Amino acid sequence: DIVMTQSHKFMSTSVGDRVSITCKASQDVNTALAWYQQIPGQSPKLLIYSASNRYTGVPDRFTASGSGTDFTFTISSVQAEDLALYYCQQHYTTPWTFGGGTKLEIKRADAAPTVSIFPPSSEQLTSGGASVVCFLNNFYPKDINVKWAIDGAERAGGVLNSFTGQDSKDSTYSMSSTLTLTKDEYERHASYTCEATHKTSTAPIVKSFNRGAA
Amino acid sequence: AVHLQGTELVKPGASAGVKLSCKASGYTFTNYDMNWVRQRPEQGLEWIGWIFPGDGSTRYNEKFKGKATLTTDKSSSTAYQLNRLTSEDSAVYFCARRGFHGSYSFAYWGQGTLVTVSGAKTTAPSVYPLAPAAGAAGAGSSVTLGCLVKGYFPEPVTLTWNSGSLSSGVHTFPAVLADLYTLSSSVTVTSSTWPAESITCNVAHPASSTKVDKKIEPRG
Repeated sequence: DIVMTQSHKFMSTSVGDRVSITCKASQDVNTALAWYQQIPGQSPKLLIYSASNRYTGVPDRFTASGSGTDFTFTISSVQAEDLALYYCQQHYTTPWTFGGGTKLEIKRADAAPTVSIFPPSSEQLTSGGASVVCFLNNFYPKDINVKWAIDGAERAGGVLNSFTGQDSKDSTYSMSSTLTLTKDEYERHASYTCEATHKTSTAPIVKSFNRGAA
Repeated sequence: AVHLQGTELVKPGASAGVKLSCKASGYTFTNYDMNWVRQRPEQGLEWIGWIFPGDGSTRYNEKFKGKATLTTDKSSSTAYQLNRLTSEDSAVYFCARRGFHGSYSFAYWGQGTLVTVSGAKTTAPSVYPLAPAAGAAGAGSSVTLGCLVKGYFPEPVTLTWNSGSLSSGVHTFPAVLADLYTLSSSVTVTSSTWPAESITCNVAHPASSTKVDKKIEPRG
């Protein structure tokens, strides 16, 4: 199996600027390579066929080059609607393999996340459930590390994370982290901490609370 | 006007298989081979195999050995995707065809068919109000409230704040599996406006015909 590698899951760019996504085939697939673009909830769109040919209807801003083992997709001047996923795919020898994709994102001013932590509601506790929710909103860059601490020790079991793609309006990211325990275990601990590590502060952002303590 | 119409999404149980459909149109169906591609959130796009309606039958990807034995049928110009075992096969499946004669690149794609494998049955969500500890209203000029929705199936649920009148400063996150889809939403307003001016999350779950409007109140 040939392996298409797109070393950059994400690439920061700006509207009106030039950007180049790279692809590296594990083997010489000659010129049998295609580039696709994909927007959320839609199917891929062919942009480049046979290494460096624009498909019909594909605007002059899109270009591709390479032939052999290294290929590169380029956008002369990025437009708002170009901030999507771009996939690499070799069709030299079966099985056809796709690269892992590269998502172009808008670069903006660094923004610290606003962190909020929430204890389990009384209604959930009555059902025998205990979820501690932590919101980390409107931050940039997307690079962030969320850790949960229970009575001091880090907890990795029972954590479910969810996040939104870059906002189309303020170019930030947001995330939700939920620690879900049973009421039994929740009541056997006292200290619950949500800890956010982001480049915007030397010290990680920390939010906590003590069971039964205001 | 080449067009590939895929089938609506389906929710098979962790055990059986499902035959997907793709209705080609706008071109002589038998002149091009049909391809199928899989797309999971963590593994990206993976080619499954092709089929010649003129009949050259198939050729599958090593990885989709017998779990994917394609099939087609002329006189209707539709291609089918069997899906055998099914359990980790939860994802979106695409129907793909090439453009020019000499380039295996896929110029034409179907809208995709979502497939979710789960043993769970339709289940209404529990909705839990998230308010800052000890009521109050934070310690700054802004306060964040929340709504936790969990234990439901299948997707989706719609969530709004104050019947939609509260839309700014809202963050509603993608639901994550776990037996009963669970998702949450946060809303951030001016500290002095809560609990002065009530805030309620409205959660609706079509599948169960259920709705829950949970008001967020100070708590101890």
